[PDB]
This record gives sequence, structure tokens and C-alpha cells, in this order.
Amino acid sequence: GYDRALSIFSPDGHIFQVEYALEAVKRGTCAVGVKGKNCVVLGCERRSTLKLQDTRITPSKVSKIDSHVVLSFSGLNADSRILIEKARVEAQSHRLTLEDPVTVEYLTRYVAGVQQRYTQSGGVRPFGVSTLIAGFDPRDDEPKLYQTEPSGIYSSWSAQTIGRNSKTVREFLEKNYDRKEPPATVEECVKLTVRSLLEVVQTGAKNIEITVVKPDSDIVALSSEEINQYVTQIEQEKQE
Amino acid sequence: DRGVSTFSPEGRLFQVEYSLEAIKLGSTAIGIATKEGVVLGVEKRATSPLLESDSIEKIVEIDRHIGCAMSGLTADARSMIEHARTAAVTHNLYYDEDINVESLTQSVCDLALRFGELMSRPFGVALLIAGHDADDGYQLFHAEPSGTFYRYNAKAIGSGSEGAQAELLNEWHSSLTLKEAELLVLKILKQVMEEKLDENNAQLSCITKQDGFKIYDNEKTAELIKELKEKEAAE
Amino acid sequence: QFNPYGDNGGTILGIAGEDFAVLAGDTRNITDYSINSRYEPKVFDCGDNIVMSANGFAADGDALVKRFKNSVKWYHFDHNDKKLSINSAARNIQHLLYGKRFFPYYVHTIIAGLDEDGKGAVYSFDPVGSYEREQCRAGGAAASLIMPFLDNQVNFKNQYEPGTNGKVKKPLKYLSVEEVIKLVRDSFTSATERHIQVGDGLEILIVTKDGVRKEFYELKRD
Amino acid sequence: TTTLAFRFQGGIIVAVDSRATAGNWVASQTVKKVIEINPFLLGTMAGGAADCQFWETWLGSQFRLHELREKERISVAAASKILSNLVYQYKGAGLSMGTMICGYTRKEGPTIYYVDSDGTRLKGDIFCVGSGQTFAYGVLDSNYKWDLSVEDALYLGKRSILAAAHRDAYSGGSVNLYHVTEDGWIYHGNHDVGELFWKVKEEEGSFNNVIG
Amino acid sequence: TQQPIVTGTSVISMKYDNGVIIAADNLGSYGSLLRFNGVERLIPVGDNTVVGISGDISDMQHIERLLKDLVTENAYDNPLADAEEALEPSYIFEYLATVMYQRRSKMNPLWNAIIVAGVQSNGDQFLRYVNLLGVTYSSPTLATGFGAHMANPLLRKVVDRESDIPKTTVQVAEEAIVNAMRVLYYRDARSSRNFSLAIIDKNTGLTFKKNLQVENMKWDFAKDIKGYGTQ
Amino acid sequence: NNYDGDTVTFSPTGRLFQVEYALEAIKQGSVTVGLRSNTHAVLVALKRNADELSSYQKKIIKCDEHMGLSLAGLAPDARVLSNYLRQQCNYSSLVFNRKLAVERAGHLLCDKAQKNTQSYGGRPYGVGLLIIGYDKSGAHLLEFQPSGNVTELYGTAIGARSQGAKTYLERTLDTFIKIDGNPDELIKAGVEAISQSLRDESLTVDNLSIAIVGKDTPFTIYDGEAVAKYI
Amino acid sequence: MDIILGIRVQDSVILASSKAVTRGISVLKDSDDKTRQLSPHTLMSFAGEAGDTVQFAEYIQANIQLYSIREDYELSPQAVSSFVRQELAKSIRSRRPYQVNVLIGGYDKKKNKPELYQIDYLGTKVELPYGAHGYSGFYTFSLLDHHYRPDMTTEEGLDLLKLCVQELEKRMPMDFKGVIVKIVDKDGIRQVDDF
Amino acid sequence: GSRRYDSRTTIFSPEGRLYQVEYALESISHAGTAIGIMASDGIVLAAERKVTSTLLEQDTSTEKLYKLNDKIAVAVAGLTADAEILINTARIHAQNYLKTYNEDIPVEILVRRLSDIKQGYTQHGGLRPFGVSFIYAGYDDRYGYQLYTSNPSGNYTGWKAISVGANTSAAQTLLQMDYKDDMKVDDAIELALKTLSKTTDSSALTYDRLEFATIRKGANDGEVYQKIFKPQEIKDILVKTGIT
Ligand SMILES: *[C@@](C)(CO)[C@](*)(O)[C@H](Cc1ccccc1)NC(=O)[C@H](Cc1ccc(OC)cc1)NC(=O)[C@H](C)NC(=O)CN1CCOCC1
Ligand SMILES: [Mg+2]
Repeated sequence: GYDRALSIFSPDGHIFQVEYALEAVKRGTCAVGVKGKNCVVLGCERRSTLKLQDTRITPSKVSKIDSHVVLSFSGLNADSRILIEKARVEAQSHRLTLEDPVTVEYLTRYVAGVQQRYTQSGGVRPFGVSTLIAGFDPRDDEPKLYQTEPSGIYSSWSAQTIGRNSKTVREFLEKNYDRKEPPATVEECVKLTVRSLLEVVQTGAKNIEITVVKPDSDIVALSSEEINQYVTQIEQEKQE
Repeated sequence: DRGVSTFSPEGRLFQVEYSLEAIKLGSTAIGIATKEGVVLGVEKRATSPLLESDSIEKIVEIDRHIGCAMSGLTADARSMIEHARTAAVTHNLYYDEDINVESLTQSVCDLALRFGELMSRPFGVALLIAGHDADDGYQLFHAEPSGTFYRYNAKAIGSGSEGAQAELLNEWHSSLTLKEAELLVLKILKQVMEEKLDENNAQLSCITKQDGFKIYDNEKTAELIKELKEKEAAE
Repeated sequence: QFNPYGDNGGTILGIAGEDFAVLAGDTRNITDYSINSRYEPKVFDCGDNIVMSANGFAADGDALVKRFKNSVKWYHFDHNDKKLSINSAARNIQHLLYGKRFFPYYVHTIIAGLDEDGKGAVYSFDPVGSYEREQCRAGGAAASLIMPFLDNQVNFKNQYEPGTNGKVKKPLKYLSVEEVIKLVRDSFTSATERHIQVGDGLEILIVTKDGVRKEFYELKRD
Repeated sequence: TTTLAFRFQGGIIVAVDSRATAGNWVASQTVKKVIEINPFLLGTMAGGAADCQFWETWLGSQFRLHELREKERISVAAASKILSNLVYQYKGAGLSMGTMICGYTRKEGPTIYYVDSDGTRLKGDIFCVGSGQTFAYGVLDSNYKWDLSVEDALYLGKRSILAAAHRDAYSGGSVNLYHVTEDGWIYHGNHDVGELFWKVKEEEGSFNNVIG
Repeated sequence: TQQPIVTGTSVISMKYDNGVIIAADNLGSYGSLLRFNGVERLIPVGDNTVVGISGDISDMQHIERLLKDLVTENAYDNPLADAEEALEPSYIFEYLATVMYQRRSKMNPLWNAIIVAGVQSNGDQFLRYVNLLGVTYSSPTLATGFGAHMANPLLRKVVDRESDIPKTTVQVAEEAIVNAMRVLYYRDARSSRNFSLAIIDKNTGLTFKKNLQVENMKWDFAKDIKGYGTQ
Repeated sequence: NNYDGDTVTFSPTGRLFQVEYALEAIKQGSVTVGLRSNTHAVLVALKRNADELSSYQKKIIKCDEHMGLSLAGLAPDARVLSNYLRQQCNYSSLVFNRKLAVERAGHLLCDKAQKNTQSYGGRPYGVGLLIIGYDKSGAHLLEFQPSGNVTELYGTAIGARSQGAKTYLERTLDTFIKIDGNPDELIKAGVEAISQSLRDESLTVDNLSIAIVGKDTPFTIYDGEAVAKYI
Repeated sequence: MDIILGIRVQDSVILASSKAVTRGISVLKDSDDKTRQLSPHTLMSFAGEAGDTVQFAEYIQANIQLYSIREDYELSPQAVSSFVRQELAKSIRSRRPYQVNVLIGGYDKKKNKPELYQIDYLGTKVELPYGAHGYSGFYTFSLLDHHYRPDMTTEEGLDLLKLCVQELEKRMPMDFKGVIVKIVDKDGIRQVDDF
Repeated sequence: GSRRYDSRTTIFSPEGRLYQVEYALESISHAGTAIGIMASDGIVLAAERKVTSTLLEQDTSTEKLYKLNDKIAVAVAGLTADAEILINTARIHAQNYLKTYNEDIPVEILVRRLSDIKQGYTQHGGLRPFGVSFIYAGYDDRYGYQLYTSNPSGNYTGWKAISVGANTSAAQTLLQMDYKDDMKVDDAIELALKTLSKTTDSSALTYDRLEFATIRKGANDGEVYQKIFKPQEIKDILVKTGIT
């Protein structure tokens, strides 16, 4: 078997392969996560250099891991499929042994552990992917939003963004998001998410994807017209 | 390139020495040992204000009588903790007793040098292991990726370690109470931390024979922070 | 077809006092109707004030004692010369026995010593690792003869206070080392009379805080 | 063995005998057949003795690892399923285990699971397990109501083991009582059948088959 | 799982004041057929130990090769191979005992009963038994097969306990062994007249005697015995 | 230079630089002394601390009741090698009922270290060991180097400034070799020997580490107030 | 375990499964549900060797649920039954085979048709209008041969099923403590609480 | 040891790119252009053979277009040998699915698994990636007619019309210009050929330098037919559209 230690320390104490995997994440299309009072919303950028696409069959950016948890990402698309698959398998395995679906923290901790393993295993390179994992624990109404990255560290976020120009949208969220009072409703949360993406995206046509997750396995993806209404509303208020 | 398990001309392993540089970049972690207990404290260091700081888990339980604080590439610590927990529980299963703090530390340090061309690189994280047993009482251990461990009366690791260690040299004596040690960790953390110390960006914990390993609440730590500021102004 | 087990006979006996404990065993070793040895000890000092015997199939018995003695040695190496407590020894032995659950050690095991409060302790095991602490246990071929006698004389079973109309039980009390040895000697002489695999000699190992002492007594050789 | 545990208004009662056998030889009269897994979980033991003792002790180690990893006490369902999946891996090898995982959690409430070495796992309100299970069932079923008091429920459990201890030749010694509430398990003493039988016979007026 | 084919019968032995004596006949039986007559079943190891083996001969030959190889291995990087670090009887026994018990545990035993006789470096007599089951025991007298049933009773009249060992000379001890070999020839249907005997003394060392014969036999009374009852 | 990338490469002058760099790790280690008479063998070790708040790194390790060593260099490597010795001593006891010869102990360490210097991927051990023991041929002292070279000596020292103690022992050779039946005097000579390697620091109560093995003395280690006698 | 029945009618599949769990001379439980929902429109009942039954049912359940999440799509009853058959077909030549017999009742949403599959532990699959496993079939098949019609309603199917349970309660040696009945149709799976 | 000679095929650049994947894509950009166009009533697959010789046997040849099963086909761009390894795997995977579920494999599932195999070669094993890009053209009863593409990175996406290989930039601009959603197969046939005819590096587009295929529901009632065009059939369709 191929054994080479690809991820290793450098004189200054850095693991360059892990840090270069972060650059792949920085290249990826922007993804944003904002959690409200009774919901979480995952927003995703789709680059518009690709026309003549078939959006029916093209892989969606947000993936269901179980009926109650979702996973979006930024970075290498092929790499993300491997993490999603493993996560989906662990979700079913947890239901089988514990007789209870995974918590969002547990599912995140597993995905983060897989990513970490690939940073000190021989013959493999790290995942060029950072994920946003969102959902609701079984029989719980408290919203959960977690982030993971190639190194394997994970943490909980009131709101967070990853991908290209993420530092711009993080700047936006840092001043626009109030800890004392999060978005009280679904509409407020979606709007703040769309607003944050409109700082970076370009046009609000078929470039923005929005997915809303609510308690007790209530997940739905918004259509073009539904999203376009938020884009139309925000721009009219902006001209002031 | 070059081998992973190569010696330098000075007689040190390159990869082990480079992992020590990674640990210097990590957030500060301090431990102090007394006859009334061992205190463990860490700098959380949130990268952004949107990050929910209570999800930052840099102090960890291994067993009821053993606790652990970390510094460096903290993702690497997960498998070390998992091993420590299994070692502690497995020993209880085989011998119907609590496992010695030293024996636990030694078991964790056996993983350290199991790398080469086993895992592909050394761990990029240092651990402070604190605990109590009937034989050697309250103990504090510093476990490195070199596979070496030292017992300490007090110890600081991370970015502000050399400055904090010099401070611990002057302040520590053999008659320190637990309350005195708690304040001392908070005092020294506030000195070396970049951002201003409060209950949200710094965490305290302790291990006592009676109550075992306990991570302090943000409400409890906040009162100790307030008690500390008043005592420094009082002279 | 090859049969990997045999029966080497003999019998063992453990009694616990207040500040001491005894582990006795006859020195006869047999196969079928032949005597192999009149003096082959099967009660051993294992260190840390723990005495042990594994009676039944001697090959399995010796193998187990050998492994446990070795377990005590590595316990010292791995845990800074810490004394192995009798309760910890018992749990360790359970794992040794249960490790061969599907190809068992054909032995009834007994260990004796002092607990961590300094009081006498006897632990006994089945062949596959189930164990229990007791004041009293006989093991081996003549266990069925000796055990009920111990129930009566050590734990005062079925004995009531005279003139109380069978309402007040005889009160439990610790026995002196002199009284315990009397019961051990009578137990083995009685067993020797009625069991063909028991006889030749009796070796007792007494365990106090001062250490492990030995005593030997002749038994009938027929 | 005879072991039982039943659900009722005031939580769970668990009662077991203390006899160990090797054929018709009485190996012990003072065996502990209840293992205290944690302050909220109990496990009963019936069948092979090393099998029960070893694997239910191992079981407690797995649950300790769960609460260390998950920062939360394990559920009764998950606990019983760890054991059922364990014995299922050994199915056919000849393990002998008749077990009842009894406990309380917030999400479940008072819960009892029957698990055996065949791989059978069943949630239920009443179970009796062991060589004398039928004798226990006879008394327990004919006197059981959901609205029993803690005092009456404790006695019925005690009396059901006594019934089996008497009739079943492979049950006896003493009765160990437990009561599981929302606050955890509570031990209700060891009761020697040597004294308990005559005490019950006199006070209750039962056991008229015996020469008084 | 085996069945023994070519077999050797009794091995007998005892202790005396200064050392030990061991003996075994020179027969290799093939069931009821007395097939091979030049078989040596006593195998010396060094100048201080003799291993006597009964049971399967193919397995006996395997054990010979192991002991032969043990002497070679002990000599490697050992300047004191013929002095302080020479092979002791207790070392040789413990090795075989380990092998015998390992093989029985793998359900593929060496179908033998073995007696290791010798003298230790401090002068102490060594005499211990081990067999296909890995069962071990020691006694002033030891014997395998029919020897256990017929020789031991006779040898125990000379040395009945430990305190009888200093009182027993080599002349008395050898006389008992030679007598026991005669009784076995009378009564064991898989025994032969020819045998080997070995003495290991703490002073005179190893004395290996080959081509001994059972003699002074009582057969004369047979002529008077007529029929089975009324003849 | 170009020939020190791994242990599998020879230099143009026939040197193994990775082995030499491993040898360098020993020179950085704290001083430890070994010496023996005919009755006893003694290890004396100067322990090192990280700072005043830290403990003093334990240098001496027990291998069996009759054997043990002191270390200088990478401590984890000493733990691996000492563990291997514990197993080899233990194998000798269980299988052959035989205490492992101190000379064989050295041979086994040599061969284990050698395999690491000839194969790709692995590395040499980064520690030097001083093994003492009492076996069937009296007291012994060995010096292990991770190149594979093991040497039996009357006395020696390894670590930083070990040349001072090694010179002293070379002068004192005739005196300390005849300290028979006197443990305390043989230790005194070892404590005086290690003192020749001291600079600025002196021997304190939690600094000094002594171990002894002999005729009627199991391998035992002395630390703390037990070594106050010798300061 | 013991009694599991299945009846396919015009617009639904009805599964009836006994509630008793017996070991030795003791009925340990009288409210046992011998079924698992594999997907919203697919239900599997099971009977056979203790332990094996549930372990197999839940293993299949996990696999089908995994497929559903991966493709965001529900497998057809035919597809699920073929997957189940293959797993049992593998099992029979294993070291220790699953000794489990199953009925798979499902509603195919693309065809708008109910479907009932009978699969034994050997991996023997058949699509049927009505099915049974174990000794039940020796009574129910002939009964259904007489009374069954292909164009029956769900209510007519339940009465037809009551006729089977009555016959079994009359002539079967063992007390199986009644049955749990479940209906599979275009709207999914629901349980009849009063039977 | 052998470390000296390891190229390290599965590592990141400082910019966060996979060297070998990028260089494999550079290889594919010199391969003969392949176009896929998806219509409402079928799919067209067109591909340009790499500089043909007059003595090449044209009728009994297969370079670009391959059949995976009765409902799915692929157009190849890159190393043919590499593609055939992946094609045989894809053919087997389809049969495994049919054996398991008694249903023809959904197009995406087949595409994902083949793309997952490519991904593996970029993350572990130390081997070079497959120098191949596929255009998948297929039909199933869930999504109907589908076009996909996969590349050495193991990343796949869905399309209405797409090109791979040489001159994709120019080809994609032309397809983006003339393509519309209500398009028929016969129109898509014409678009595919016109696009190749303009993007070709050759002097003039002829029958002998082309491979062509359609996937229609043009069989009899509710069933799909794969038509791998014969030389004479390509000659006729080229005249019918007025290119020659
Ligand atoms: C009553 C007494 C009926 O046996 C109970 O089931 C009791 C439960 C129990 C639980 C924990 C601790 C002690 C007792 N069971 C026994 O006493 C048990 C009965 C039994 C024997 C053998 C079996 O074969 C698998 C199954 C059940 N007794 C024992 O286990 C006795 C003490 N030990 C042995 O029989 C030793 N055997 C066990 C099987 O392997 C060979 C050696
Ligand atoms: Mg007799």
C-alpha cells in the first residue's frame, strides 16, 4: 500500500498540505449559514460562467445527511461526496445501535474526525473541503449550526460563512447579526442570508440557492421565483 | 524531501521539534497543583465574535479522578483523549480500581512516537494531565509529542508559556489553597492573553478527591474574576 | 479421539478470620486409581500477601497460577510497584479464566489474603471466571463433603441459641487462628476417610499482616 | 435463578434470588444477581454465571464511555441494545444469559428491557426470568395492578421470589430488593428465606401446604 | 488428534542419597507386534541429565532432535557453556513441559510420557514427570505406564518419603530398579528382556549402562501346574 | 552531508551518519555511572529537571529481580528497549525456569538495535544504556550503544561530561573492584565517581538516583530521603 | 414469532402479524409488533428464529433508509423485494444463515398498484394476491382460494382477514394472542388499533 | 530508499490545486472534440476522430462513442486505454444494480460511482489520475433524458448541451448561442454537426472523421433505442444538413 506521509510539519510548525487544502476551500463557491430563533438557513453561491446547465439533475449544493440534518460545503466538489456518504452511513448506523437519530454535534464531531484522520494518515491528502452542518436534535427545538475544516477542528456558530469572498460576507454578518436578538421568523432569517450573499454574488437570478431547515425533520428548498422575490425586495429598500 | 523519523545533526528528531513550534502557536493553558486539589485553566481564543465560545472544548474529562487541558493543533487531541478514556475504563474493568495518574499519562505518551513510514506524523498538541490517586495524591503532568512527560507543581503551555512560567516560578509555594490557586491561574492568564479576560474567553476547572473532576460554569468563573480584580486593587 | 482434559484429584479449603486468612490443600496428586505424588503442593504464595490454588486438572491449574504470578509481576512494572489488592487480583483472575470461556481451564480456583482494611478475605471462582467473596469455601473433589461442615462450624448455619425456641440464631463471630486450624485439620481428616483422591499430607498457608507462614500435617496414605 | 421486574405507578420494582447451582449441588446462597450499572440503571442476571457477571460488568464500562463521549447518561433502550447486539455476535457459541435492563431516564421514563442470549430484545411492563420464572409469574400476575403502592409493590416482588424460592429447586437463598424512581435506584435490603418464609407464613397465613 | 503407532512401554526411576537412577527397556512395539528391538529410550543431555521417554516413538525421535538442538543453541555466544551456564535438568524439563502443554492446547499432542532425571549444579537430586496432557509431578520414585502400577509399589518400599533418601545407597537403589524391571518383564505384554539403565551421581557423574538383561527369573514352578482345575 | 538522509545509506568513507546522529543524542543526555565489585553491581545516575517546578526525569529502570539498567538520551527509546528486556528475561523464566544471563541480555539488545540500522523507513535508537546484573557467573556491568555495540566492563559512564567519571574509575579500578560484601562502600565509590562529572551543580536529595544488585540483594532503586546517607 | 399473513386487494396491501412472543412454557409478551417500515409506502413483516428476525429486519430497514437519503427517492416495492431476496440468497450459503421468513407489502406510486411479495429464508420470492408463512398457510390459502376476489375493497379485505384469524384461533394448537393489522396504500402505512 | 523517485501525485499546490488533475485536463484539451446535446425527445452524441489516416478501417472502429447499457452511452475525450478501463467498470456496475434491484440503473447513480473512482485516484494510492473526460448520455424513468460530464478530478455536473476535449471554449459559445429548450432531436443533430464544422482544426468536416449517435424514444411505444451511426449513415446526414 501507498504509505508516504504527505501531511507533515515544516520548520515554522505548519502542516502545509492542511493549509493548502484551506486554499482550495477559499477557491470554492461561497456558502453561508445563519440560525434564527426557531430555524437555520443555509445559503449557497452558484457561479454563472456555466450556462446551458441542467439544474434538474445537477448535484445540489446542500445535502441531506438524515431527515433532520443537512450539510453544505465549500471547496472541492468530488471530495465533498466522500464526506457526505460517510456521514449518511454513520447517521443510519447510529439509529441502528442507539435507537435514536444523531445529534447535530455528534454528526459534526464524526465528520470532523474523518477530516482529521486524513491529516495524519499515510498515503492520503487532506480533504479540500470545509462544511456547514445544520439541523435540530431529536425532540429539540434549539437550532444548531456547526462548521468543520480540513484540519479537523469544529465549532458552533450563531452565523458563519465559508468559501470565496467569505471574509466580506463574514464582515457583513458580524455587524448585522445580533446575539441578544436573532432573526425571530423564517422570513427574517432567509432575508439576512440572501442579503449577506448579495454582498458577494453578482446577480440574484439562478446564482443563489436557499435551503430552510425547521424542527422535527422539516426541510424544504426554495425555488427560483421564491428567492427572486427576496432579491427584488432587498434592492428596492436599498435605493434610499 | 527527507524521512519522517530522521535525526538532526544535534541529535533531535526533526518532526518532533517542528511539532513543538506548532504548540507554541496554540492558545495558552495553565495548571497548578495544591494539597487541596489541582486547577486547570485555558484561553479559549475565538477566531471571530460570531463563533459560540461555549462550543470551544479545550478542557476535557478522562475519568472522574483525571482531567486534561490541551494546546496546539487541538484536532489531533481527539484520538489521544479517546485512547486515554479507553485506557482508564479498561484498567477499571481489569482491576476493579481507579488507574494511577502517572500510569494514564504513560499510556498516552506511548502513542506519541508511534509515527513514521502507525500514523504519518507526530501529534501537534501538548497536554496537561491533572488528577488524584490514593498513592501519590494530587498530580499534574505535561505530556509532549516527544513521548516524554514531566510532573509539575505548576506549568504553562502555549503562546504565552515562557512568560507565564516565569510568573508561576515566583508565585507557587507548597501551602497554596485551592482558592488561591484558582485566582493565580486567572491572574496569569489575564497577563498573557491578547484580548481582555472574561468568563466567555477563558475557562477554569479543577480535580479534588471528594468531588472529582469538574469544569466550572461561566457564572462561577465570573465571580472568581471579580474577586481577583478587587484583591489586586486592594493594595 | 484425543481428550485434552484429565482429573488430578485432591481438595482445597479457604477460611477467613478477623486479621488473618488461611488457604489449605492436600498434597496428594492422582490419575484414575494411581497415586502420582504424595507431596505435590498446589497452594502457592503469589506475592503481595496473596495465596492461590487452582484445583482440578493440574496442567490447567499450574498454567493459571503461572499466568497470575506473571500478572502480579507486570502490575508492578506498569504501575510503579503498587501493591495488588486482593479485590483487584480477583477481577484480574476472572479475565484470565473467561479468556478461555470456550476452551476452559478445568479448575476450581480459590485465593486468600487481606483486604485493604486489613481484614481476612477469601475469593472463589468457577472454571470460567464467575467469582464471589466469602468467609468460607471448599474446592475440589471433596468440596461436597467439606463445604456443609464449614457452613455449620464457621457460619453457624442451622445452629440456634439453646432455650430460645429456635427463634434466636447463634451469633456470628470471627474465629481465632487456633480455632480455624482445628477446623481445617478435622475437615481434611474427615475428607480423607471417605474420599479416595484425598490424603497423604495437608499443607496450610496462613496470611497475616506480618507475611505468609506455612504449616504441614500428615494425613492417611491409603 | 428466579428474577423479576415490573413497572407500576411508583416506578419499577426489581427482585432477585441469590442461589447459584452446579447441577443439583448448591454452589452458593449469597450471590448478587443485581448489578448497579449507574445511579439510574440496574441489570438482572439469570443463566450462566460468568457470562452474566462478565458481560454486564463489561456493559457498565461501555455505558461509562458513552457518557464521557456524549456528556449524557445512556438511554435504557441503547443500553439494552448494546447487550443484545453483543450476544447476537456470539449466537450459537453457547452463551447463556437471561437479563433485564431496568432504569429511568428523562426521555424514556421508567423502562424495562428483556434481553436473552438468543438475541431476543423486548420492551415490556412485566417480566420474570430464570428456572423459577413460572412460579414468580403465578403470584405476580394474580396480584398485580398498576395502582400498587410503593410499600405493596415492594412486598409483591419480595413475595413472588419467595414463592419461586420455595417451589423451584434451583432458586433460593435470599431476596434482594430494589426500587427505581425518577431519582434513581434505592436498595431495600437482603432478606434471608430462612427467616422470611416463617415470618410470611405466620403473618400472611399462607403456605398451608407446609407443616407449621 | 493422533493415535500412537510405534510405541515404547514403561520408564522407571528413583532418588538415592547422592543422585538418581532411571531405566527403560529397548523395545519398539507396533500394536501386539514386537517390531523393533534396538530402540534406545533413554537420552542423555550433557553430563548431568537423562530424559526417559515412553509412548509414540516418532514423537520420541522428534523430542530427541529438540534436545539435541537445545544443546547447540545453549552453546551459542556462551563461554561458560561447559561450566556455570551449562544446561541444568530443571531447564531441560521446564522446556519440555512448556512444549507438551502447548501441543495439547493446540489439540495436536506429542503422545508421550516423559521423566527427566538428573543432578543440579548445587548437588540437589532432580526427578520430575511430564506427559501428553502437560501434567507434571515430582516424587522420590516415578514411573510411566505399567511401571506406575507395578514398579512404584516396589520402589516405595525402599524410599517411602523424603527422609528415606539419605538412608538409601546407590547399591540398594539400583538393586530395586533391576528387580522392578524383572517384574515388568513377567507381567507386561509389551515389554522386552533387554534394557538400558542410567545413574546420575553428584560425585561420580553420569554412568550410562547399555544392553542389560533381566535375569535370575523364577519359571521352574510352571512344570507342576497342570490344567485349569480338575486335570 | 548527502549521505545522512536515512540509515540505509553509507558515506564515501564508510560511515552511517544517522547512527552517529543517534550517538550524539546520548552526549546531550544527563550523566550516569556504572561500576561493580565481585559481589555487587551499582548504578549511579544524575537526574535532570526541566526547571525548579518540574520533577527529575527517572533514569533507572528495573528489568528483573536480578537485572536492570540506567539510561542516557531519548527516554521513550529506553522504555521500548527495557520493555523488550523485561519480556526476554520473562521468557527465559517461564519457558526454561532460568534467570537470563546478563551477557545474553546484551546480545539481544545488540541484535534489536542492528535491524533498525539496515532497513529503509526505520531509524536507530537514540539512547545509551548501562545494564547491571547478578547471575550464575557473579556481578556484571554492560554498556549499550544504539549502533549495536555492547561492551562488558568493570566500570564506566555515559552522558554529558562522562569523561570525568570514566577517568576517575580508570584510576580507582584496583580499589573499588575489591569492595566485596560491603554495599555502602561500593555506592560511596560510585557517588564519588559521578561527582567528577559535576559543574556548578552538586548532588542533592531529589537529584541523585542510585541502584544496586548483588549476591543477597535483589535489584532495588533508591531515591529521595534514602540517598541522603551518601551526600 | 409464528403467524404472519398478507392480502393484496384492489387498492391496498394488508399485513396481519401475531402478537405473542413465547420462550419455553412462558408467553413473555402479548403485544409484539413483528414488522418494520422500510420506506413510507413499503412494509415488511417477519417470522423465524429468535434474534435473527429483528436483526435482519432492522438491517434491511437501515439499508433502504440509506438509499432513500442518498437518492432523495423511494425505491419501488419490486426493487426492495429483489434487494431483500438477494440478501437472503447470500445468507443461506453463509456460515450462519438468517433463519427469517418475510412478507413485503407495498404500494407502487408510479404504477398506482398494491404489491405483495412472499420471501422465505432461502431467498425464494413470489408475488401473490395473498400470502402466509409457517403453519398458517395450511389453513389460510384454501380459505382465501374460496373467498378471495381480485377487485375487493380494503374493508372487504379486512373482513376476509377476520375470517382467517377466526379459523386460526379455532384450529391452531398455540395461543398467538391475536394480531396487529397494518394497511399499505397510496397514502402510506397505518395501523388498525381495534382488531 | 524509494522516496527519492516519488512524484507525489496526490498533493496540493500552495494555491490549493491538484497538480496532476490540472495537468490531466491539459492533456484532454488536445483530444478530439466531443459534443453532447439534449433535446426534449432525445439526445445527440457527436465526436470528432483524431486526425484520421486514409488506410484506417472506419466501419469496424470505435474510438469515441461507447455503449454502457441499452439506455446509457458515453462520449470519450482523452486516453482511450484509460477510458476503456473505466467503461468496463461502469458496464459491470450497471449489471450489479440490475442483478440487485431487477431495475435498470438510474443514470446519475452510474455517473456518481464512476466519478467517485476518479476522485479516489486524486486523494490516495499515489497513482496518476485517469486522463479522461466523459460525456454521459442516457435515459431513465425518473429524470428522462440526461446529459452529464465527469473529469479527472472526479467532479461531475449536468448539462443541456456540453462539449469536452479541444476547443470547448469556442464550442460552448456556439452552443450557448443557438440552443433553445423546445428543441427536437433532428435540430440537435444539425446543431452538433454545425458546431464541430466550425470548431474543427481540420480543413473540412467529412464522414470518415466522425462518430455519431442518438438516443431517441423513436422505437415503437414508450421505449428507448440507441443508434450508433454507420459510416454511410453519417455520410447521408452530412449531405442532408448541407455541410458536404
Ligand atoms: C439459577 C440458580 C439457575 O441456575 C440462576 O440461573 C443462576 C444465576 C446466577 C447469576 C449470576 C451469578 C450466579 C448465578 N445460574 C447459575 O447458578 C448457573 C447455572 C448455569 C450453569 C451452567 C450453564 O451452562 C451455560 C448455565 C447456567 N451456574 C453456574 O454458572 C455455575 C456456578 N458454574 C458452572 O456451571 C461452570 N460452568 C459454566 C458453563 O461453562 C462450563 C463451566
Ligand atoms: Mg490405597
